[PDB]
Amino acid sequence: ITRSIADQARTIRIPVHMIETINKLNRISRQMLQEMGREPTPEELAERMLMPEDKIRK
Amino acid sequence: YSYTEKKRIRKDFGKRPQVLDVPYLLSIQLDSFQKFIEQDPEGQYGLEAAFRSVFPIQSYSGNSELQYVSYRLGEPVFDVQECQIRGVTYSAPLRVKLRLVIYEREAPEGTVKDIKEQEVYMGEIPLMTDNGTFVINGTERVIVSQLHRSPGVFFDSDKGKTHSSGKVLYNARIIPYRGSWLDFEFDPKDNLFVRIDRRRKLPATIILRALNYTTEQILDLFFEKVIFEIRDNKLQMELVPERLRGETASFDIEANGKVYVEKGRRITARHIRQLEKDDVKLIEVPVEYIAGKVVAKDYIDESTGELICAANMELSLDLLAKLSQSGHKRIETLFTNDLDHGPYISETLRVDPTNDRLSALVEIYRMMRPGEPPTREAAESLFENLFFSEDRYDLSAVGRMKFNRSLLREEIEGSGILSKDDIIDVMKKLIDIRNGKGEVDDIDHLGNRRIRSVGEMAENQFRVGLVRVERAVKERLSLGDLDTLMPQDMINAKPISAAVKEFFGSSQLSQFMDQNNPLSEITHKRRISALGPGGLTRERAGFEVRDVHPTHYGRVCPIETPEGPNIGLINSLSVYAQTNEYGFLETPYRKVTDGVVTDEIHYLSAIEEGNYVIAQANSNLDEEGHFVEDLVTCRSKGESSLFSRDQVDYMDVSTQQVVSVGASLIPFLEHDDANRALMGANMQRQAVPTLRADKPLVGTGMERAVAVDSGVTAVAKRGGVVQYVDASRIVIKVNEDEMYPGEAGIDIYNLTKYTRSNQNTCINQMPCVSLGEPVERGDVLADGPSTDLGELALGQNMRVAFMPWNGYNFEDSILVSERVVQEDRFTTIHIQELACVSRDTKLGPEEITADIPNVGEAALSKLDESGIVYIGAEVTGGDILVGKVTPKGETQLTPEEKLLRAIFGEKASDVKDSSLRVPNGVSGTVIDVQVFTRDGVEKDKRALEIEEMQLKQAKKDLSEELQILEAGLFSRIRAVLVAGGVEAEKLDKLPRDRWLELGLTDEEKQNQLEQLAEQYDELKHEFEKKLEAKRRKITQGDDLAPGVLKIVKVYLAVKRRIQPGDKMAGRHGNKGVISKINPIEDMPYDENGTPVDIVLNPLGVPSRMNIGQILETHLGMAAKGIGDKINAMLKQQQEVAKLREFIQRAYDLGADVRQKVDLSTFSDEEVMRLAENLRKGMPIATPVFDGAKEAEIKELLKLGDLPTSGQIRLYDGRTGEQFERPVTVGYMYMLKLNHLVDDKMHARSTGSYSLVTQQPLGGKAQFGGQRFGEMEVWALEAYGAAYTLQEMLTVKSDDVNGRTKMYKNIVDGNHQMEPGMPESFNVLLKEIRSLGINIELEDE
RNA sequence: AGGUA
Repeated sequence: ITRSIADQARTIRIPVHMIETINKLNRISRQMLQEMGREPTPEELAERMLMPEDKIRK
Repeated sequence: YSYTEKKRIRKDFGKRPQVLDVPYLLSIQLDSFQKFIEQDPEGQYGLEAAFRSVFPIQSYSGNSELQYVSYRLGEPVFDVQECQIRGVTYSAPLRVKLRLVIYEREAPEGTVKDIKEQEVYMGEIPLMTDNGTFVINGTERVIVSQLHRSPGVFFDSDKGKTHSSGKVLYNARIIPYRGSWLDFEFDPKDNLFVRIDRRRKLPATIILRALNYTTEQILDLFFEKVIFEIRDNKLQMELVPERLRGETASFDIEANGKVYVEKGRRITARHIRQLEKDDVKLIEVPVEYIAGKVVAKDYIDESTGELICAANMELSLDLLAKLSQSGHKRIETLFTNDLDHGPYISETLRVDPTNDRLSALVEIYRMMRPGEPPTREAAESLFENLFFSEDRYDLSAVGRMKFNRSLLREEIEGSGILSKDDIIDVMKKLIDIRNGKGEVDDIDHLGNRRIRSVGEMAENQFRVGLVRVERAVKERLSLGDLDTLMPQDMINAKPISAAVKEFFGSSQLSQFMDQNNPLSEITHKRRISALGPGGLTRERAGFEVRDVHPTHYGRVCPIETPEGPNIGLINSLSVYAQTNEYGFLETPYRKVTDGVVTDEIHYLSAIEEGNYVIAQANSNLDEEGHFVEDLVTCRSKGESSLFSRDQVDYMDVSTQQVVSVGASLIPFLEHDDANRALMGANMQRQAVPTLRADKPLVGTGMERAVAVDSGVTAVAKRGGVVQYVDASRIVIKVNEDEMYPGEAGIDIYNLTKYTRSNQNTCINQMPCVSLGEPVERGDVLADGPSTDLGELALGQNMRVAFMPWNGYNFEDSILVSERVVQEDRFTTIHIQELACVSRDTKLGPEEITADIPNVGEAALSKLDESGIVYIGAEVTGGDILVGKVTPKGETQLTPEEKLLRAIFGEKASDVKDSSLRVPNGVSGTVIDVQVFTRDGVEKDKRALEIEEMQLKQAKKDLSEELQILEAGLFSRIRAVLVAGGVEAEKLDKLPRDRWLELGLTDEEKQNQLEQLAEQYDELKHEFEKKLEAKRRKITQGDDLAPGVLKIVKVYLAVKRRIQPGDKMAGRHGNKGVISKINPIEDMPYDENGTPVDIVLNPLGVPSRMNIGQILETHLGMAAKGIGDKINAMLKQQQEVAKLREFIQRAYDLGADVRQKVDLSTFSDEEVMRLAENLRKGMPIATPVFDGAKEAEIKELLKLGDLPTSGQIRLYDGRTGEQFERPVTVGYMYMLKLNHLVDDKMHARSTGSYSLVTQQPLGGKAQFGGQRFGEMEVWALEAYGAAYTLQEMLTVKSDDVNGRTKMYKNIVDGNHQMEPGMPESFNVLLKEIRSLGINIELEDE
């Protein structure tokens, strides 16, 4: 099911590992949003990942 | 008495004094959102209702329940101003108290452990502004209230389509507030059918079978039992003498032992009365009469239990013999009359294939979902959730109250889910209507249509969000831990907030506020839409809803609606109307005691109105509510008629209550055609704000109310003395009796100046007060756009003459003097927005810089070193505003380009120009520059400068407030210090900041000095923390969408003047386009020599029926004559006494006028203030239908020393020869509409083509060509137009090769075409071939 | 979406 959502649901191709990274980013964004209670700030998103931040926005 | 009124008193006509002040025109939206957001100690509208409906959420196994406690609104992180500046929504965080309770695991319920999450953030809800709007993306949006069919039961008549049988039918629809519709409809075979939603009809008894009802039970509940005693021979029957109505004698009607009516006779009222007075108990009846009867219940043998009769079969000789021999004595048959309860339920039971609950459930489950093998549990669940699930079916309070109202119950409340009794009552009512006893109900009566305001729609959408998050929570409670885990980690704010934002931002009923007039904003906020989610689609007409219903009187404005294909669907709510508690429309009426009309009011709803008789507002009353006519015109049942003055129950509160604000602002509306008045009211909302917005001379009295109630006017919240006046700031020193305990200080009003509206029109507020002026609550401190002296001032009052003038005013055209443009009046300011985004492309990040490759130095001149144009630089079309450049990619060069670069030594530039140019056709000054760079991205010089500017502005504001407050603090410090030993000599000469270094002996004064020193320290900390808090907002960047490095917003202010082509109109509906601006001399001029500013075609009056414009013109002559006389007196400066006398006479002049007179004003200052305000003319207020008459207008004209007829002979400008007979001149209020010719040009010869097709279209800078649709192709085909048609089709439309060849030929100076083939046809061929269809082009 | 004919 995850493979199907990754491939046949995205109009443009997105790799499965990239899809998993997106899901992790969204889950951590939800966590930070419900903790801070305001919004997901890109700085904390960069802090949680090993990912710089420009890669996060792209 | 308001000082704003003192500054200018509008002469108000009107012989009937109003007893009900105009309500706050935005009360609908404000009350709606207050009900939505305010806490409720009980189940009531708003968030509380949704939470208590969806909570508590029970887990699917686990005994882990989530319970709701309360909600709290966080204070918004940004106020309205910075929300508009930054383009972010103005919203409040939503935080909710919840508790997760885990019961005994596992045993019967009962709490074991509980954990509490406090103020969990589950999304941000848009917060309502004080103007009744919401800010969502920097644009101020309005949620239009929706008019939709009320939940409940509608007993509608089906007519016009009869299944080829005639005999129009009836159908009862149960419309839930939330859930599935229910339908009980008839067929021309007198059978009843049930439809859940709109699926296939089922026989009506199936729903009762699913409700566990026996056939005999149904017959008992519906039909009346008839008793048959088995006695004598072939039974006698117990006859009720009242039962026999409209029947023929097929049976001997006996009484007292003898037959009265013999068989074959016609039974009339005489026989009926004889039978009733004789009290017939039982009668012997022949078996032939019995053979057509139907048995109600089952009957088995009484000695062997053999079935011989069952429920619902016709009677016959054999069955009667069997039941007689079996041992029965009592037979219960069904009473079936063709005028009373007819054979509907019996025949429906006959059609019924089912006889038990299980088969009914099977049939329901199969009709709702085709096929779908009917699992018994699935069918039961479907049936229960269709109508008996509180989380799947709900009627709400409005639905329940309507449900009980249509069934005539004293209850007005109850469970939202239906019960079997309610369904049975609906069937009984529908059957009675079928019998003719009941009456149908209109689906257009305002009593059957409810208004969902902003709050109810928001609550419903929030309920939907709660439903989806409930699904998520219920999935999580079993997927996640069944033991202790913190509940904030299992609640998802994304769905609720996303859905709420979808509702508020992108919806059919969330619109950009039409913001070009205060009237426009008021109308938009008061708008009533029949469209939207759950309303009516535009697939209508459907004349019923579009047509005006008699119930609209006083509730909905009948004469205000768009003329497009939504006429009669987008209404405007009346002036006095307000939403009922249940969401219906109620209008105020003066309660009328039999003799005296009381001043008390009652808001009558639609249904309540029909019961009583309501008197017209035109009724003439002397003294305390006594009618002067014995028979006065009233309306009782929707039909107007004369009623004696002793039966009237209510009277209209005011003569203006049958229109909306837009309609009410039109003067002499009583003198205008409804069509043209509708057009005028629609156009009045499209007025563009004018730089010189003075006033309308002929008003209606709603100008002040509209200006004040709309948010565009800065109104003094607390009265006092004006301490400081500035074009940007107004500081008021509040009165002593209006300040809070302690030091409340000053009230500061920052004036919004030169801000882009939603129509790209300037909105600024100018201070209309001066230093030292005493103001009170409700006073107009600052006049907003299209507003002066607190009056609504959309257009301008101008001298107009009604005459043809060399045909320049031919159709509806206007001729305009050059004095108009010379006076710089009707000159509007258009503030348009331009955005240059520096993005991050894969070719390299874009950058903003002054140095642009291969551009002229003139472009570099207007930019700073940061690449941004200076604020205040004058720019025109094509000038560069932002120096954007994009990293140029790989470059392909033609051989000639390679040769040229080899020759000149030049090489390709590594970066391409992408600078934002001004679109051609527009000009103006750069008044404001906004720079948004996201946090984490390096700032540039211009952004730093702008941040410093706003930082110092906020710092200046804070410093002013702090210095006033600390000056008061030091004054009271000196007052305390001087007491308790004189210390006023040295202290007076010391600086006020050195006044806390003086000690004092131990006393109450010393303790007070210490407390005030601590207060000074606390004030210092308050200043520091406020500065820090606002500096955090200022310093931080804006979190933009991913991809854009920076955003540069530029505001262009175009001082766009009036010119030929611009659409100009009047309030009455007279329209037109300015033909030519003639020189001032060419204007026809009066004897005095004043040339007339505007010339109108008089032929447009007698055919548009709008005589009201003529009366407005005459009243304008009267007003401007009074103004000229008072101006002559002021120049002559006679004295206070003469001016006061003349003004008093002017105000007195009338008949039974409610104006109220002077002296109640100041002797000298106020008289001269009024004279200076009126020297441009005395504004006149003409109520909508209580307006001035011809006699009053003529009297006022006589006071102005002007011709009584209102016509003055004018001398032509060209020839200097007076026209034969006088011509009508006068000052008319004229409006410049938002249809400026500058916006209406678009022209192209080359530009935007399309991708899929080659049709030229696109671009907000240069648009496409004009659609040469099939109509124009027909027009060309009609002539012998062949080559022109081919040009329309191939060369200029779609043939890219032919288009290029034509352009080259025209440039080369040659005129011929390649026919070619339009690319559209090749697209058509390829797309047809994309199917399984061959299409080809064959040669001969 | 709103408005114009």
